[PDB]
Amino acid sequence: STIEEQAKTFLDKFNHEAEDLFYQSSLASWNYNTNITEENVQNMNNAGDKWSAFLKEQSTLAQMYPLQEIQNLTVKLQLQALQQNGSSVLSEDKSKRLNTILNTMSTIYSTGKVCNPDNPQECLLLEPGLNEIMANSLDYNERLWAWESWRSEVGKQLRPLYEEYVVLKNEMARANHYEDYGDYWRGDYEVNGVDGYDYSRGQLIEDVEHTFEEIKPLYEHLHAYVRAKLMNAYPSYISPIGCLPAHLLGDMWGRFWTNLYSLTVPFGQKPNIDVTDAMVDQAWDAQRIFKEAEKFFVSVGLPNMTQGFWENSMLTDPGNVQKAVCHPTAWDLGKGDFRILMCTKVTMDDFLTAHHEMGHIQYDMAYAAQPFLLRNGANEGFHEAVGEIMSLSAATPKHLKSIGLLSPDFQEDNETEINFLLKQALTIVGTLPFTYMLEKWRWMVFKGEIPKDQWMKKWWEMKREIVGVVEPVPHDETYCDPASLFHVSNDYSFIRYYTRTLYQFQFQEALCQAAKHEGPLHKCDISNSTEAGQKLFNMLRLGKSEPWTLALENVVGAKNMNVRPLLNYFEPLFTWLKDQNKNSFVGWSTDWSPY
Amino acid sequence: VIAWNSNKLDSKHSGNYDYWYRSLRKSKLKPFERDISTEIYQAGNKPCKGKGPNCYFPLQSYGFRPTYGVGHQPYRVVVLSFELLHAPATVCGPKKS
Repeated sequence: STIEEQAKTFLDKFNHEAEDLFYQSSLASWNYNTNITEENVQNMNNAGDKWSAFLKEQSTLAQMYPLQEIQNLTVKLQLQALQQNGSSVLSEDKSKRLNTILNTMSTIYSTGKVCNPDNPQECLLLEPGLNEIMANSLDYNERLWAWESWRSEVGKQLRPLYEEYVVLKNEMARANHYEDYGDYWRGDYEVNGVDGYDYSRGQLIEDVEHTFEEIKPLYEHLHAYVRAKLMNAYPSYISPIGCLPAHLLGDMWGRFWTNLYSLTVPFGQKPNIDVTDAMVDQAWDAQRIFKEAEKFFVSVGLPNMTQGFWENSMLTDPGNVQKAVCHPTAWDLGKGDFRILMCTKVTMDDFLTAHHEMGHIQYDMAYAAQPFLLRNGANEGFHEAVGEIMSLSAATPKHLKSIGLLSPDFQEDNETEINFLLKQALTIVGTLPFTYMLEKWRWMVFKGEIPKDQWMKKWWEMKREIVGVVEPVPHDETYCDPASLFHVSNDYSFIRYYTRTLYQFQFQEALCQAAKHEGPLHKCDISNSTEAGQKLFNMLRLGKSEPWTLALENVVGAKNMNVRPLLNYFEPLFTWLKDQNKNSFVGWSTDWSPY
Repeated sequence: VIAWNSNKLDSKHSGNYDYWYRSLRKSKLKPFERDISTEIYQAGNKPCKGKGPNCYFPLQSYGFRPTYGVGHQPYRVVVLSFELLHAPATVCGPKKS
């Protein structure tokens, strides 16, 4: 018996109990999310502890199989995934300290509150008040005050713990045969041992920088247009050549620019295409929406939903009888138990969210043939890319007219197309340079290039150089601004959004070549097209058994990532932006507010 | 071969561990052969003396649950084997009168 047979036997013996414990943990999490009770919390905690102990034991016992004597890629990848001990390789004291720091940062981020200066007892919380002020308010004082309060809450009282957290993560990465935590996160992008499909961590950075440099003109024109539009709404505040303030970006951190659509719409004289009123008049419900989505997914050649899905998914808010959380997320309990938890209502946003969740469930069912150690997409961005392209295909006017929501005599003009493209640019493209800058700053912090006392200075310098956001209030080195981010304070990646955006654009460029379509790219619809459905299913069923480069080339025909699909998609908007900025200043000056 | 779904018969809450299956053995089984051996499968050259490296239990439990998918529900399978040995045919089908 060779080493390969022993490794296969170990994997076959381990995957059964792995799937069993994963299903147990998923059922515990579902019972916790559907009914918040002490018993459910205790059961979920016990299941998580058992799962962590099982993972630690399996990672400790899996060290007996060498990686140099494995000729099969499917077994080698699973062995490499099992050998990674994760956070369980550190000592007890260091692990307890890291967990305490994580819990402290989570409690600080969750308990973020903004109080009035006149009344210290009168305070508010993030979601209902701060988002409403930053999104649906036109007052310069209230928004700036709320932003300054939120920036002062998370800050100097968190950096002494954040630095120790970074040090512990670097030690953990060095313990797992990595140079730093950045290389540990980029380990999923590295591919070795494949003829003509190798990939390095530096190649990813080079490709991201090249895509950013190619998008730079479009983002510059978009920023110039947003500045010219906001200059009239806020006189004597928006600089004509300087950067834009952070509190007027329509977001607490400047991530999304969708909230500025109410003030930057070019053709607001006519309402945008919305099927909410149609569903209200027709008295539809979540069941009809899910049935239409199922018919749409079946019409392209994908298998229909299982019976347990319709018999176990909570597609309707139960009310006060159950303490359910209205947070739409994909649930994959395993062994054919696919569920969806979402409080779907009669709205277009909920329609797109339900389509995204059904696309995620279809992907999970697609890569379900692979073992438990490979039950995942080719990368951390394939799921969101598939969901977004499915939502875009469903949001097409032809599909809306076919499903009976729009009248057959409905027409579309260029103004609606320009408005839709501007909305999509503010929603997706608005967060790309910020994502790039945040990821580069975090990578440089992990590399140790900025050791002690140049974090905030270089952070704001790169921010004004890339995104172009001027400081509305003088800061210093103690105010750790990146620590207030959701993904940074909770140890989550941020470049995954850029990767899924690239994958979405590449899939939109690729799949629309086979399906019959005439006109622009945003009107592409893959409904009733079995060819594109089969071409997509040939890649969705691959899972993690093959590198992401081969799976991407099997769809777009390219061995590397590309950004030209985004330019071809936004060319109708880019031309209008050039025509509007022809008589306006282009660019932004980094010299403003000499504090 | 006769098989039918038994989801409402063989399923049990918190997993029905009453059913097991053999996934590891030294060699393939001959047709019409039965073996209920519970010896630990030796996957290496080292002598097997207990649970540990290169020594895994060959029997695994299903754990049927009612919330599983259609592919994981318990299915009772009955295979009818007919013998045509040199002997009087004592078994026959029904005859209508």
